[PDB]
Amino acid sequence: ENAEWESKPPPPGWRPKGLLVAHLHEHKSAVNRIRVSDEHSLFATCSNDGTVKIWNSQKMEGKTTTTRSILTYSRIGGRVKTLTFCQGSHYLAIASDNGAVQLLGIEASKLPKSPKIHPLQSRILDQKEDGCVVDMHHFNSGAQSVLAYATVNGSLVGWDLRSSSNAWTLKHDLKSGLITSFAVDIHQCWLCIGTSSGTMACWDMRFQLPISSHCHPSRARIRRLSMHPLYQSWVIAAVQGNNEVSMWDMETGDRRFTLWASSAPPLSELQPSPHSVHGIYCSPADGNPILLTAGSDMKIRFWDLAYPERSYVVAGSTSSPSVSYYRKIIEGTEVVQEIQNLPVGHHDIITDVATFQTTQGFIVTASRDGIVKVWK
Amino acid sequence: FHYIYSCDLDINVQLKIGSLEGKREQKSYKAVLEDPMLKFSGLYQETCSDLYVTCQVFAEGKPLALPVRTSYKAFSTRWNWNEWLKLPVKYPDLPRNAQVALTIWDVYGPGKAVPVGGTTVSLFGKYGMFRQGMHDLKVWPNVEADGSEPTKTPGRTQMSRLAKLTKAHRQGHMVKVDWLDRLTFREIEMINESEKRSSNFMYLMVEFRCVKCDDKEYGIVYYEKDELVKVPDPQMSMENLVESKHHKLA
Amino acid sequence: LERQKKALGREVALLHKQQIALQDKGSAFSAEHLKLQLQKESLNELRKEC
Amino acid sequence: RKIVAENLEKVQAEAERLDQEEAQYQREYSEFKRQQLELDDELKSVENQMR
Repeated sequence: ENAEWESKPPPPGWRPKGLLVAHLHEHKSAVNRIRVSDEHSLFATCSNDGTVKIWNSQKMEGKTTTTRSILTYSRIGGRVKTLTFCQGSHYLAIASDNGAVQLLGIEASKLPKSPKIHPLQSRILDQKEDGCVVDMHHFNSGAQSVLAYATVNGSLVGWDLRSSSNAWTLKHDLKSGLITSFAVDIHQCWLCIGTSSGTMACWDMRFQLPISSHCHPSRARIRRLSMHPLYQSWVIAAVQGNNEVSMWDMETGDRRFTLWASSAPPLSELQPSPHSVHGIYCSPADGNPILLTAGSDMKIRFWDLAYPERSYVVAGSTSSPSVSYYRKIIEGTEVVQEIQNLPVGHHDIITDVATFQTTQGFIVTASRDGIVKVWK
Repeated sequence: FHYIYSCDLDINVQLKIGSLEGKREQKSYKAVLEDPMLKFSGLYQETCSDLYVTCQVFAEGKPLALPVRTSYKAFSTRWNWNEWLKLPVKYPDLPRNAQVALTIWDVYGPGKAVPVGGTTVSLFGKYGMFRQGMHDLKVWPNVEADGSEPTKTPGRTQMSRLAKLTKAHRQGHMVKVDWLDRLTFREIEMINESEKRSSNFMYLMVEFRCVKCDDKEYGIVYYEKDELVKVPDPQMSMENLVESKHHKLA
Repeated sequence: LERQKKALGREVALLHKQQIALQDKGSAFSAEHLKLQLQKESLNELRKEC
Repeated sequence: RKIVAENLEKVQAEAERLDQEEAQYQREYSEFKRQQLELDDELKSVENQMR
């Protein structure tokens, strides 16, 4: 009951104007994840060039000094494809494409002229028994620092980081399809696993038993799941196609809100659009949830779920005409369609949107060419 | 946590015989060929037989009272006794390791009975508490329910994991959620059904007096009410019983 | 004899059903493996193009 | 009856073989699909950069 959905940085970026404060460009191939840990005032980004660069949350302003990474680490190898700051602990975790998972103690407790990084643990997985890692989520349940990670072969595991032993090991059926994302309840009572064929399984972490939740009508590829801060049994899925970010309940298993933003007829399935969405940040805030989705069109949208017609965009090109966000029921679902009447925006597919705050909330992004931009 | 001691609770222990759920194995043709009596046996009849389940309380390998039969009840498609047997023994007279044998019987011929199973479930389980609820005992085949201690026909041995967790749920020890457990409970029901189906042995269901004249919330717990001088003497001042015996006699 | 014959008939029917099911499953497996082979070839081609 | 039972047992053995083969094939398909999706994403990105 005591735990809260609110993440490290509460929402003070109530309304991003689209202003930019930094253009950190150090990565080389493709950034594919961003984390923020305000307990230490830091945030991190990985990529396919085999590096995991740590920045500083107070040096991003770049008002006086230049903006550059505080640390680096490129000894894991492969293609670092996920990471998670460990809550209540001063270390980070990363998972390479070699099939290796390792901790990396961050020397934030000491603040000398030489920031330090030091490996602590390590755990290597086979290439025919478990496979590489596709996701990672950390929660400090009870007195065990659980680090749950998924695998290609479909066996979600929990690697306790205090006694260094398995806490639980759920198994997933690969007759459905590969795993692509999953989210864990805010109080560790159930989890949702999305696949690459539309299936959205569910599990009961108290009994480790399986509960089904739903499928997808177009059998498309799911790209990102999340837990709604208000509905206890809600998961915000972002299916590929038609720039869609729908919301599915589990006790009943049916759609209840579609963030339609494409030219196809609402809830259409005649393969009409190639665009998709991957990257989300939902925040209940003051009872009026705000939802930012950055997708493959190089745009950063701001949906005001309280009033769908007051939403706007905060990045793009100078030739984009103004648009209008509707609100129309369609067979028992609010479908908020979107219809249209030196550019600082990203020039390639955006792969994440975080939001760290020190005094005034900033927004962080990263495209598939390594760029990073800390809006205001 | 409220409870009443076994010593104070002075009533007759009651047991419900539920339904014998399972599949019954038959012999080959040569068996009936050599012994024609098997044709008229109960098991060789097309419809379910009119079995009756005896019950006797044991302790330390010693029978504690006479067995109790089940009143005659006809059967058409299933074994559903649903009868509330009354046992001769009472709560304050049950030792710690008391165990209830339950034997099934069937006709074999004029004036003969043949056991079709046997199960033995302890009454006072772990932590010294009287087993309650609806327990499904195992059924050892073609062996009379053995009462020796340790028993050679025990009743109850991921199904085990869910058995413990379900208990902790209804004793208050679990996270609280409505829909999730509403679906998970049906999941456990299906899992238990599958596990029972796979098992080759039979399984006799049984229930204890979870609901009685007193509030159901109470539970039963085993209980009973029992340097001048250096060299011990444990009978220093008592009656000389041998003296009394001699005085009374002549 | 009659009871044994009834049991035999039931067993024969069940075996026939199972055999047909096995044949269908094998055919499906072969088709799926062939599809996987072709898919991997196409993936290699796409890698060259990229 | 004995012959029929033995045939059923052999059929069950072959079913187990088929199930194991299915599991291996599904693992292979998972790996392939992972690579395919990653390649499509990179292809689209490179095309956009070229334009």
